[PDB]
Amino acid sequence: LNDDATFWRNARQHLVRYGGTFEPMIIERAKGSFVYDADGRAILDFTSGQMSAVLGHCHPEIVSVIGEYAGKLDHLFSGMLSRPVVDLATRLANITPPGLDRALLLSTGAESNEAAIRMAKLVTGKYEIVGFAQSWHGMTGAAASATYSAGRKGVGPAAVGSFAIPAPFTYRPRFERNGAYDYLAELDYAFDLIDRQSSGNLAAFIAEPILSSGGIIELPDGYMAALKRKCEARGMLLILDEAQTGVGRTGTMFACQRDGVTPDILTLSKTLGAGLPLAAIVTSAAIEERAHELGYLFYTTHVSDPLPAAVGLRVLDVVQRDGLVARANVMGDRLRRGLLDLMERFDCIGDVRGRGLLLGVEIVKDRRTKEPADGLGAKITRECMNLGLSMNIVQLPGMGGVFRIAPPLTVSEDEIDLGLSLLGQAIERAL
Amino acid sequence: LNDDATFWRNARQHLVRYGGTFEPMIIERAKGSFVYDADGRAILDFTSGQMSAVLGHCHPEIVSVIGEYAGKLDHLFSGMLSRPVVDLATRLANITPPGLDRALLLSTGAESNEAAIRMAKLVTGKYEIVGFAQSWHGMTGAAASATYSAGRKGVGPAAVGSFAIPAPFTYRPRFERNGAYDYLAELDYAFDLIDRQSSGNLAAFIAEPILSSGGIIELPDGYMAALKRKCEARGMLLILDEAQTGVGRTGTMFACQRDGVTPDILTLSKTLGAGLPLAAIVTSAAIEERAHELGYLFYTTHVSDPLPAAVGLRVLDVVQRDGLVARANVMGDRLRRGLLDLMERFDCIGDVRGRGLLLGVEIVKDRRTKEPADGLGAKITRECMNLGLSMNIVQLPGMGGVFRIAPPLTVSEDEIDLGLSLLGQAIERAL
Amino acid sequence: LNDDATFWRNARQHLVRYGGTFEPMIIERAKGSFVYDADGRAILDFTSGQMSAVLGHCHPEIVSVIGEYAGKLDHLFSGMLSRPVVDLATRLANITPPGLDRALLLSTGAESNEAAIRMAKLVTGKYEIVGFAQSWHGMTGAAASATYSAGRKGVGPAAVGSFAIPAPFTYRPRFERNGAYDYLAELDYAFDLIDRQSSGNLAAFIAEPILSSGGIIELPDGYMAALKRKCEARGMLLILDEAQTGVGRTGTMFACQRDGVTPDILTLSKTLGAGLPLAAIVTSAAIEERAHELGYLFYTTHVSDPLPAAVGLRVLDVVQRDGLVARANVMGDRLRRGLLDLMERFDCIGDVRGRGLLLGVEIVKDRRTKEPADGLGAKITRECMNLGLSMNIVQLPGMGGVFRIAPPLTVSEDEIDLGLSLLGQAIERAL
Amino acid sequence: LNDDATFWRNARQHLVRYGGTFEPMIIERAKGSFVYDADGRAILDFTSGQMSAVLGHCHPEIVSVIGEYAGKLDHLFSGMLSRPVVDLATRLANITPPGLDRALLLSTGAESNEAAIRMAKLVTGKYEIVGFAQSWHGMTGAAASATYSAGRKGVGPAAVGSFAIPAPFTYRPRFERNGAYDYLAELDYAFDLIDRQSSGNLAAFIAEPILSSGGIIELPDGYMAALKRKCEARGMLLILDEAQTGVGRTGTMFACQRDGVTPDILTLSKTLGAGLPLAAIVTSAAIEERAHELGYLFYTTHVSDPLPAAVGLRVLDVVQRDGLVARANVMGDRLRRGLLDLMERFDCIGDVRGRGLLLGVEIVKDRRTKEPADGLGAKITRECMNLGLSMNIVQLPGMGGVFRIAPPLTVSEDEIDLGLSLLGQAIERAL
Ligand SMILES: Cc1ncc(COP(=O)(O)O)c(CN[C@@H]2CONC2=O)c1O
Ligand SMILES: Cc1ncc(COP(=O)(O)O)c(CN[C@@H]2CONC2=O)c1O
Ligand SMILES: Cc1ncc(COP(=O)(O)O)c(CN[C@@H]2CONC2=O)c1O
Ligand SMILES: Cc1ncc(COP(=O)(O)O)c(CN[C@@H]2CONC2=O)c1O
Ligand SMILES: [K+]
Ligand SMILES: [K+]
Ligand SMILES: [K+]
Ligand SMILES: [K+]
Ligand code: NA
Ligand code: NA
Ligand code: NA
Ligand code: NA
Repeated sequence: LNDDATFWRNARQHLVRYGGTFEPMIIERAKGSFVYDADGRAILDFTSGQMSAVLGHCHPEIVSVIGEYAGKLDHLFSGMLSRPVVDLATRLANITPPGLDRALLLSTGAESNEAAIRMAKLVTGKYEIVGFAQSWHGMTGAAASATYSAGRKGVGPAAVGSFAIPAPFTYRPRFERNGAYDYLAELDYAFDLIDRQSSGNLAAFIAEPILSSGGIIELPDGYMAALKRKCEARGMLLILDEAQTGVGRTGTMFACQRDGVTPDILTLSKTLGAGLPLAAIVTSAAIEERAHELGYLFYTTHVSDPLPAAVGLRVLDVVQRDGLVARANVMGDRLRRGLLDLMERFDCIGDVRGRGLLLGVEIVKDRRTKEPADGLGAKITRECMNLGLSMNIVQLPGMGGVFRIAPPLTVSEDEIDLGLSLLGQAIERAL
Repeated sequence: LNDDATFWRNARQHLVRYGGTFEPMIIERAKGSFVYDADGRAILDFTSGQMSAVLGHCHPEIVSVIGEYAGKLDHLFSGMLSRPVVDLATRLANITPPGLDRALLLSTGAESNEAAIRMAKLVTGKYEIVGFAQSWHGMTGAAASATYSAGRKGVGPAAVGSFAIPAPFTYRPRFERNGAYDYLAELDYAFDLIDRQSSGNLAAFIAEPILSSGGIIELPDGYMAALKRKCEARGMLLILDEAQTGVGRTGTMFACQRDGVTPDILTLSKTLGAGLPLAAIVTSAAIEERAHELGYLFYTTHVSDPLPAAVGLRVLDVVQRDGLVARANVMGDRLRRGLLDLMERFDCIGDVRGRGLLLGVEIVKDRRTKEPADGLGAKITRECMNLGLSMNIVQLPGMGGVFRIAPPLTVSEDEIDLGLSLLGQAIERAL
Repeated sequence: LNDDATFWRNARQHLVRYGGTFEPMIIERAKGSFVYDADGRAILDFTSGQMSAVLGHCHPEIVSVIGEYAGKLDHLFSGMLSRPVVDLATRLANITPPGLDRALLLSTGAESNEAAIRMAKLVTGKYEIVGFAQSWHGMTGAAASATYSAGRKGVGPAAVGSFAIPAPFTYRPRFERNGAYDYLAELDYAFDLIDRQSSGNLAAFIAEPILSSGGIIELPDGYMAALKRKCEARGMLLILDEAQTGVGRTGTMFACQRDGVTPDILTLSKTLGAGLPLAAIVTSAAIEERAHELGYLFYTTHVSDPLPAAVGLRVLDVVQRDGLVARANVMGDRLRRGLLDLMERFDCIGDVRGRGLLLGVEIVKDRRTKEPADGLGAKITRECMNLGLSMNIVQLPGMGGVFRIAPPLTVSEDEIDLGLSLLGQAIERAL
Repeated sequence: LNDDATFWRNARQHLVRYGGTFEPMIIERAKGSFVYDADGRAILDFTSGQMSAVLGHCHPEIVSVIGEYAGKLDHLFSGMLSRPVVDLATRLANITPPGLDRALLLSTGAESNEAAIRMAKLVTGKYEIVGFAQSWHGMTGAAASATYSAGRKGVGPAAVGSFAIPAPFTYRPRFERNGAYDYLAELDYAFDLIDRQSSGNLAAFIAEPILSSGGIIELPDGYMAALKRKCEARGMLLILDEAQTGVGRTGTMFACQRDGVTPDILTLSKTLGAGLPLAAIVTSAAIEERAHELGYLFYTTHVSDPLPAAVGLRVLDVVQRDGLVARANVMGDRLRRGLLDLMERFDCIGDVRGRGLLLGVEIVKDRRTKEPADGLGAKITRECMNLGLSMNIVQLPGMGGVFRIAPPLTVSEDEIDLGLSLLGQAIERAL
């Protein structure tokens, strides 16, 4: 049982609490789209862990390369190159759009964003960073300074030159023009304010293509192209954080491919490592050269370490070989339709949005007031668990509670259906 | 050969340069105290990679737990606990001094420092951080802001409330009292200045027990106890960064044990993961409770991930079981004596310092002027390599060039001797 | 003549240039609503100098108290009180609304704002300051940090915690709700963004009731009451900068009286000293007491100096006795109507706004496009001068050029007419 | 009497407290070296008010020009030049050393420092400012950020890039070299630390030649020349704040003349206006030209106002004509010798320092421990007052209490003697 009192005692005595509450179970094993508790109960992992296990848990191919490298080439002095690093860097150049040529292989999402923001600052000689008021880029310094969805209070001033603009949110619009939600006009208005505040040191804009922690907010048609122009005009770089969207989850290899807008710096992390700590930034040859002339530095312990790099390469291979990007569209379609059916059945479902296998379900009291459904979101999440389905709700100011759904790209039709099943039961049990 | 032109071509075209130069070889395999190039030449790893491979490369026991977990419990939603996490946290509490009870398991050294600085700020309601002018804590925001040995120029303002004090450096003293280098008086003097600058928001002092990047600078007798008192008097926390010193390298499990001064927050990383990305912060139950009441947040993708945690546990086990801490003293003694013999043979060796298996050799032009030996340091390093020994020299302002020597705790007497051999040959070949 | 080459030579060799260009004349004397050049030509002062000479130049009553005090009580140690200081402080308490009790007598507008912002910060324990994107509060540190109409570039980062929100501008609206410019909804929207950026340290909002440098922008009906509520809800103080509006210019003693919204801190300067350097902050007894308990400090050389204080008292007396506040309405009406007649005559006049004797005329190319009239504004200003009328145009981004009209409260009907005359002639001569 | 209860009642009800306590008397008139209370008691002003009345109170010549201008040319639009402004600017160029050519005429000391720091920042493209840990430059933003003797707590973060170094203090030395207080070596040591902290944006060093608020600390022989070299080497400007030292008080027109080291920017204030608000910055033609090309802005209400400028000119005239600079030396000698005699009489006098008519007397418990005499300083100050002598003691950390003595340059031999008399009586009455 999940009740080993030695276990729970040690947890209470020796663990630092870092956000949320701990699930009241002991996870013993994981395989595919499932995690198993101490009683052997299988829990369908609809969030791919912390939205990373793109190939599900313990993917045989992944298990193999990890073995293969643990015993042959593990960690090295950061000045020493090896094959997996060069291969992964090369691969990354080949599959990202034209204009992205050179990669830096790191360990975590925050780190990747830090490395990108530092390069932007160096190459521009400037320091001001603009992000979305509902963003999430990480817990470390610069990354947290550009993170507005949470964590800004009680921990001292943020980095100097931090600005946020509102993110385009079609579900709950706030900027109208001619009895119309004009999100491009909103963008124009936001920028005018920045311009007036800036000290003349705008360095970069950092953005997620789909705000995940912010509540599955997809940047609408033509927004990105518009943003990139605002940047170009100001001599700013555009940094695209594809930690959650990259590596086939939205139905394209990279979300940026959908819009055809290529960023100056692209960052990747969660999905790329598929559960293991591996991250990266990819930039153009011109930007890298200048950063280099300027003495760019981002020297860490695990930068260019062979093992993680070998893992990343394998992940790319399987995704490509097994056409998991296409699969994301097919299963996403199936999942999306199911969600829409639930919304037909239940008034508490106010919206279903997202793309491919990155979907969001917004819980509301009134599908007209779109009044946020406080508490409902949480019992639902609770019943899901009992029902055997791991869900994750994000709750932000002035919005309804949002379920972030992101199953493995290797998820099955049957699994999708089970999840749909369990979710329906949880909602009716919760009302 | 190391000359695969496809390889070097891809490296040049697709890699972001991040500090230094790339070694002109292709590392294909690694085992024990050695790395092997493409021609199969064995290079003795006197830096344990990037000072992390405590058990050398590809340690069978490590290879096994990694296999064991890759296929059984890999990565999880951050709210889900598992056995390796609770076991590692518990172990960490049991082997660190009394006053360190609760752990947070992360991925990198910088992250660990960020998590610690954020907790300090939260719990004190303050934001100013003091470090050593020769420190190195990481590349991300807060960590870099507290890093003064390098990286402060051309990348915008540092975090608000950043201060540094000089580190006690016996080899090249600068503060005398009564014809005596009074490093405690220096400490007093440094603090008075801080006090005068502070806005009344001193939150913490962050320090390495032995400044590694700063040039193997060991805090002298009674310094630490003195520092901790300066902190206590100011209501500041003392954060000890044991990324390089922790886990038996100095001859004690933790450097802080030698002085008997226990920090409020202890951070670990490199050695703990033994090449893999795993890091941690350990704090007292009182500090954790308050951070918790205050809503502390440090939620990342890989926090509490089972695989790395399982690796960390194994590393602790082997170190303990094979008495590798004691071994550090025995081999360190042997290595130290060899270095002293070289210094007898060569005038260019100005100092040999450090502890256990974290040693430093300062290259000088004149062992009286102690004039820094520019360039000499670099040919030596160069010949070492040709000779088949991987060394690392750090060069800081107003100091001679320093070789940072840190072989695996599992290093052999024969290996130590080979290294001593190769080093002697490299010096005579270089003069 | 205005051409003394010794004069112009010395000006060029020994004067620091600090903004704008120097008028090509030598002002020798001033009296009433006029300044006189070296040829004796009289220039009608429609800006009361730098918008300060409320009683016109060289007001006999002012000339007398200045004599009276220069020879009897001039400057003192800042711990020494005297009658004019206590009398002026008392008077200020008696004529400002209930809730404003205690005054601090300083020298300049910027200083007054600094003293107010410092008190706000002290009493709240916070540091973030919000202002209008088109504001003007001064050239010194905090004041400049809260100044967004100009001066933010090329001089380093601004104060930490600086935010701006757009000012309500009816002439050129940008926020619509239901085909309507909803400036209260804009206010709500602005604040939501602040809230998301804030580190949880909102200390105060600083505002001008009528943005003078920003282009004579009057806060519309119900705005202020709304702003004060946003502040109250956030535990922020509202600081009202009445440097240009205070002391009867808008037709009320204080602009804040019109709206019936009383600020936590009121600052005054230009008009209060009537050309001489005198400024002040007035706050409630509760705020002063706490600032005091908290050790508030604002100790300068001329704080509480008797001479300026005696001047300020006299100015208040004459304004009251000669009913100059009412006069401001009567002459303002006359001036406003004249301006409206010109706008009938000339398409280039796009708007006439303001209150009492603080009026603005916005020059436009097309009274529909409301396209800004670049250059036109400047010849007009130029011809005015030749015609013998001193005007001042402020030109801000995305707005037409604006003439800031503010004659002395003692201005005559005839003078108003002359100005109207000269202005009409200048416009036709300039097109 | 000084007891008008209406007066004291109004003071209590309507005055903001801003530091210290109010003297329990009502000052009614002032003339020469004396101030008179309500009972007509004459108080000898040994601090020239707030160290400004260089020509004593109500100087007939000053009274006259003030009359002369109040009635003829008072205040003007800031773009309008007049004779007093050009004359004063020209005069300032002629009497300051070669290299100081162009002046900016403002109102207060803080403002003058702000204008100088802003110019330094503009012209260097940098933002970091270094000052002395015991400095005093003003209460506004930048000025306060560079002020370390007091006021840094409880009012939010300081300006970004603020650093302090210890000031050379011969009375209580803390940096020895070869059993010697080597203040140049201290300077070297201080700078090394700065260099290590700097983000590579050192803009200027701001300093008082004699730290007045800091406790009458004179920069020792060769210090300044040394400082200026540290600046030059770093591409930093040296800003000299001569608010208390300028205009003949130290026995030279400007303190900087004594050392023969000319600053890049010189600021003046208190003494220049002789009780009235007038201040200035003087810089070289090269610096002004570049600031100008760069768009320097410092546009205030009273910049270039004729009245104050006319006052400043008169003050310069009298000082020169009546050889008040020489007088400062003669009377200073007399005052200094008297102080030394007291120190012979009383063990509580630990030091007498300063220059010309800017002298300091440090009160100590033990003339060996040099233990600070807490409380003694205050009764002495108290008895002085009763005795009829206005003194001012500054009390800083780790120092004895200091009397800042600065009588009018027009002080008489008899007055000096009276002061010496009263001071002796106060000390014996206080022990
Ligand atoms: C003492 C210390 N703390 C923290 C860190 C940061 O660790 P990460 O780089 O994994 O975040 C380092 C890095 N060590 C440097 C980094 O590279 N080589 C070194 O000697 C370090 O030496
Ligand atoms: C878009 C995005 N970027 C960067 C990061 C930072 O990654 P690390 O935590 O590995 O540094 C996150 C984290 N994801 C959050 C973190 O936890 N859950 C999330 O949804 C993220 O969502
Ligand atoms: C050296 C110096 N510089 C600048 C200033 C600022 O002048 P303002 O106060 O006029 O802006 C002061 C103030 N002198 C302090 C202030 O009060 N008493 C003193 O001894 C000063 O001593
Ligand atoms: C609203 C307001 N507040 C404060 C100030 C600062 O006053 P000082 O310049 O005296 O410090 C100004 C300056 N007025 C500007 C400054 O010059 N012309 C103007 O219209 C102002 O308009
Ligand atoms: K590495
Ligand atoms: K996790
Ligand atoms: K005063
Ligand atoms: K003026
Ligand atoms: Na590409
Ligand atoms: Na412990
Ligand atoms: Na009142
Ligand atoms: Na000169």
